[PDB]
Amino acid sequence: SRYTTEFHELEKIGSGEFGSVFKCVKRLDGCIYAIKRSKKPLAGSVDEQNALREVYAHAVLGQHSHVVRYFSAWAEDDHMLIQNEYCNGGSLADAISENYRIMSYFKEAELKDLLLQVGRGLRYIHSMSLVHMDIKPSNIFISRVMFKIGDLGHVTRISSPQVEEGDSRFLANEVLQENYTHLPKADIFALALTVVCAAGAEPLPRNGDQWHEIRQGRLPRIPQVLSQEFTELLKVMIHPDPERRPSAMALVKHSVLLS
Ligand SMILES: C=CCn1c(=O)c2cnc(Nc3ccc(N4CCN(C)CC4)cc3)nc2n1-c1cccc([C@H](C)O)n1
Ligand SMILES: [Cl-]
Repeated sequence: SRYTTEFHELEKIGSGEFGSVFKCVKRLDGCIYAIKRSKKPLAGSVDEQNALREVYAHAVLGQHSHVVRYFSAWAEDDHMLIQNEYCNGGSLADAISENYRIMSYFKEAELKDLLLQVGRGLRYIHSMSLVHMDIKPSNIFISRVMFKIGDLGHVTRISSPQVEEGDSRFLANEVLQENYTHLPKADIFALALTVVCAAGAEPLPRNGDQWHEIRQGRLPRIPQVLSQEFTELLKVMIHPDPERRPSAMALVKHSVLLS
């Protein structure tokens, strides 16, 4: 087995319908990697589509400091294995949970740094004519601080996109409406709600009234003291008109975030 041969398994760091992820050290180089191991999807299935979106995302993107680096992918014993960068900080989602417990927080300065850094990653993805389509805390990973976009299984072309809808909680209305003429702006919407989660918002709605209230352009209630100017920024990032939301490039060059 290549997996056993090339790597020694240290720790299971994730599990779910995606299978399992393991912290592994690669024998040859002594470095740490996160390796996803899953059953090879049934041919013709959503799972196979998602897996192909991921393979061909790596084929296009190469390497960037706000994107989780992809190293290799193979199949064996009817399983597939994906070897990625190990981000020693876990996901933003884990860090938010930890904050909700110890009890610490992301204040304004930290939130702005998160917006900029993930924004840089988006900027790069979009310039390669791709969109991520599943931005959320559990898909943002931390190295220690560097924030990096991972989990590329929903990535698709700005056109023609094969749209597998992301998490309903972070999903823009126009995507739900089968309008895919400005998909980059859906990544922007999701990022803003991602930053709102980091700022300590209650769990985001999956549907019903408050869900629609957000797509009407209204920020979920936050628990802390944010500037009117940072607020306005997040507000326009979920503007019902995706053309009014800033592009990634407009985002990374904004006075509020700069530095
Ligand atoms: C390879 C697949 C995707 N993936 C990365 O690319 C990737 C990069 N870095 C890391 N670092 C990392 C993550 C979690 C932890 N924990 C340590 C303590 N635990 C009890 C809690 C968690 C420590 C370090 N994890 C990553 N991936 C990963 C890990 C888990 C679950 C999922 C799902 C698919 O979203 N993905
Ligand atoms: Cl666009």
